[PDB]
Amino acid sequence: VQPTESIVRFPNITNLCPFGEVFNATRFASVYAWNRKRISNCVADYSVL
Amino acid sequence: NVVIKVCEFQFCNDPFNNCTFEYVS
Ligand SMILES: *[C@@H]1O[C@H](CO)[C@@H](O[C@@H]2O[C@H](CO)[C@@H](O[C@@H]3O[C@H](CO)[C@@H](O)[C@H](O)[C@@H]3O)[C@H](O)[C@H]2NC(C)=O)[C@H](O)[C@H]1NC(C)=O
Ligand SMILES: *[C@@H]1O[C@H](CO)[C@@H](O)[C@H](O)[C@H]1NC(C)=O
Repeated sequence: VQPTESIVRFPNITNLCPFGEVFNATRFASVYAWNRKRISNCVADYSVL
Repeated sequence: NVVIKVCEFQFCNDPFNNCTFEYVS
């Protein structure tokens, strides 16, 4: 019997990346004083970008 | 709950930087 389709499963998405705050910051950093943080242990939803 | 952190802590004997992860159970 041949496999009739392919099924793919993973846990639910959770804990999105802080990009959602970064690109909504009205206080966005001046280039003479640029600022950063490590996005880690997160769902990097780059498809939304 | 169980609390977990990974900083460069200055607390050589008791608390009573570099915090690249945190978690709570
Ligand atoms: C920065 O914040 C904005 C605003 O929250 C984020 O983008 C926008 O997010 C809203 C939901 O909060 C989206 O609205 C929904 O869109 C669907 C699909 O068209 C529609 O059916 C719903 O009724 C509702 O309008 C919106 O599409 C989305 N995009 C834009 C351009 O407004 C944004 O994701 C945050 N920045 C980052 C990098 O995450
Ligand atoms: C840890 O802190 C020191 C002093 O602030 C800094 O030089 C170093 O680059 C930091 N490293 C990380 C991974 O945060």
